[PDB]
Amino acid sequence: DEQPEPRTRRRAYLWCKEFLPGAWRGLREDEFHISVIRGGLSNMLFQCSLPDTTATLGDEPRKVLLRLYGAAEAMVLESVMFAILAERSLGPKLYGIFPQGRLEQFIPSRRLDTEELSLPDISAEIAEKMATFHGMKMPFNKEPKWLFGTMEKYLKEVLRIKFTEESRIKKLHKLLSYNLPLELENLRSLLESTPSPVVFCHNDCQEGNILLLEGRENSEKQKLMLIDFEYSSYNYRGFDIGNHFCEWMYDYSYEKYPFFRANIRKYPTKKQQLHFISSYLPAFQNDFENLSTEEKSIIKEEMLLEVNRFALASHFLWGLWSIVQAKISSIEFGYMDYAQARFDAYFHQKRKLGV
Amino acid sequence: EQPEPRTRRRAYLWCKEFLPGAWRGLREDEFHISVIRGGLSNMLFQCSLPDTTATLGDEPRKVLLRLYGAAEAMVLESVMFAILAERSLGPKLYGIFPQGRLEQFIPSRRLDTEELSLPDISAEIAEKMATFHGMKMPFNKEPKWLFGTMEKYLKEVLRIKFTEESRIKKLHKLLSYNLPLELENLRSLLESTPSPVVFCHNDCQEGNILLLEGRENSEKQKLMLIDFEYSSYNYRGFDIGNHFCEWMYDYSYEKYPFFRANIRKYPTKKQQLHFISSYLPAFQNDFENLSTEEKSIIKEEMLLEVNRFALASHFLWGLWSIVQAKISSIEFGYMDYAQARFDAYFHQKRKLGV
Ligand SMILES: COc1cc2c(NC3CCN(C(C)C)CC3)nc(C3CCCCC3)nc2cc1OCCCN1CCCC1
Ligand SMILES: COc1cc2c(NC3CCN(C(C)C)CC3)nc(C3CCCCC3)nc2cc1OCCCN1CCCC1
Ligand SMILES: [Cl-]
Ligand SMILES: [Cl-]
Ligand SMILES: [Cl-]
Ligand SMILES: [Mg+2]
Ligand SMILES: [Mg+2]
Repeated sequence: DEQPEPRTRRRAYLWCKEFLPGAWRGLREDEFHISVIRGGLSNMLFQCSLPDTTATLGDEPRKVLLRLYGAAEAMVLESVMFAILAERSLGPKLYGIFPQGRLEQFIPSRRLDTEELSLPDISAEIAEKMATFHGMKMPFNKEPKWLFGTMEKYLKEVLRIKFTEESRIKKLHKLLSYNLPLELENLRSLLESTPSPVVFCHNDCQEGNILLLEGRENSEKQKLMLIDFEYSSYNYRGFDIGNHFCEWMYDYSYEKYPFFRANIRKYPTKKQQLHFISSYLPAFQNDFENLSTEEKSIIKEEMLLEVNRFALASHFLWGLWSIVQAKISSIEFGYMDYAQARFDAYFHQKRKLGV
Repeated sequence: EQPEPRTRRRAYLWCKEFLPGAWRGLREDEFHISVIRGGLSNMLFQCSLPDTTATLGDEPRKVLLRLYGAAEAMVLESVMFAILAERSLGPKLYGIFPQGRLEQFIPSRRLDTEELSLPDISAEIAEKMATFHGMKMPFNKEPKWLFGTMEKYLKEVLRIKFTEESRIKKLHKLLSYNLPLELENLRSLLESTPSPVVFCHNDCQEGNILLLEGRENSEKQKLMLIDFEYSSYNYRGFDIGNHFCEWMYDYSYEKYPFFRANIRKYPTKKQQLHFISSYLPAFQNDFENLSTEEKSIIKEEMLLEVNRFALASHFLWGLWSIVQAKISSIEFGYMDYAQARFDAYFHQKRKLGV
């Protein structure tokens, strides 16, 4: 986490030398500056750079980002998608693609923290960016089968899990006592009666996937970038917004077990919600502000009902996801606790909605 | 003309789910499909709306379905195809799935071999190739493809045994040239021949060049290059040299051996200069403002570059054809083709005095 091991220092040297143009092409192995940004057995991020002494021959970058995958059809789609967003200037540039990983533009930035999501200027721009993402045409299946198809898939895995550790057994037993198969069908009824346009959705728009771009912090409307499009698909718009509202409540930076904080009281208020969708709607159809005040009020009221219902699917889906991570993950986290938190929020909001 | 019923139904669902507008509510009984290209790999179909169905927005009325049929190649080609589309250099990409893809249907036909020498065609092939060559692509910029591939095919060639009389007497003549030595002399000649490394098509021939329907009367901007299976960072001289060699080869002949070869059809110096006089301003910013002397010098050197790299075209595709002779799936005179390429290789050596 300041240097990498002996192999994936040299592999990254070759990659950078072979895939990057200009001064990268004639670089000796002992000039190569690499330093870890994130580790793991999956999705390792490194920074790779020229020495500061070396000058550039053309418009090649000084530093890049190396992304290793780390043990077919999933990787074609996200690669094509990444390449497309890169060409449309809606993502970081793609400098190299190979079986083990890819070379990307390094964006000087940090991630938002959870508590920044509520800042009015942050929220307004997230809404604008999300509305732009939602207008994109992508070469993927336009049927909104992702939401229930993913929930069904995770539920099938959840019902096959057997734990051996007593504490995980007891926690799983409590989640199963809810009758998740039946609860999924109640959510199906609710959501099939809630109209929500099908759009190209990020599906994971939270603070860890939003960049605050270095030296733009005084821009009111143009300091952020959305990244990490792994779960993206054509989906109900209500889910991308509702999932985002859910993410106000969750902080994944907590340093002790269970490695997250959950706070129901941080969900956005009607006022905060209205502020977000007041920025989202004119960004998605730019004639919106010319509708009658009454016609706009009706649209906003409908959309509050829409997004707060689809937010229940955020809890259900990521709760099921977390139980699966508990069995199969070797990243360290309170997966079972996070699942319980998502299902606690599910039942609390359901009851508040009267649905 | 009409595909198998299972293909009809798979195509219908791909179209219905990947394409917007009137496609989303089309019934199976309204769906039109026909075969454009059979085979075992890269089957092509045209899929269309009924003539009496109106579009609802900007969706196409007709698309092309490509089925792969029979790893790190699929992502590369898919990424490249998407990128060309985003840059308005290729057909749009409307759908990608594991079995294939949906693309913009471009009314067009492929050129014939004889059309390569039409001056307006030749000039535009050069401009398009220059444009290809200036593209940044996220692929390996190390020029290993050419000799990498020649070495790989030579090996397979050396350890191949044939049954019949005809194939063994043909393989005997080819091996009698001492191909491992020729490779190393070719390698030496090309290492002494400066040629920039650029993103190359590697197969720029008449069958990979579309003439766009309705644009026949335009001098310029009536072609499109397609089919980048062999594309890679490579020496520029190879892309041009290979294209010049393809003036000599017609792959549309219907009797065995299923090609014609004509050494006299290689472009004359004048034809070659016409080509590179269109290429150079499309590749190099202010080429036209250079002195007459500097332009002449750049062109003379480039003719030497490309005519030396043409040797590698003959060599590489000669080897390729022998290999295809053993592991063939397809009906063609591969060994005859291979002999035509080595004959041209030796002719071009003489011409060059090397
Ligand atoms: C389970 O999900 C996350 C786990 C995360 C996580 N885990 C850490 C890893 C190190 N580990 C150490 C004690 C060994 C502590 C546990 N760390 C971080 C960073 C680490 C750097 C400092 C800031 C925060 N972000 C995370 C984001 C996560 O999800 C984001 C949204 C997920 N959506 C909803 C569900 C799936 C899609
Ligand atoms: C000589 O090389 C090719 C010959 C080909 C060929 N020949 C057909 C076989 C069927 N046969 C019929 C009597 C049955 C008539 C002769 N057919 C096809 C398909 C078959 C499906 C329908 C037509 C289209 N593709 C070919 C691709 C070829 O090139 C290999 C690809 C790249 N190479 C690299 C160097 C240049 C091109
Ligand atoms: Cl366990
Ligand atoms: Cl049930
Ligand atoms: Cl476009
Ligand atoms: Mg959050
Ligand atoms: Mg030809």
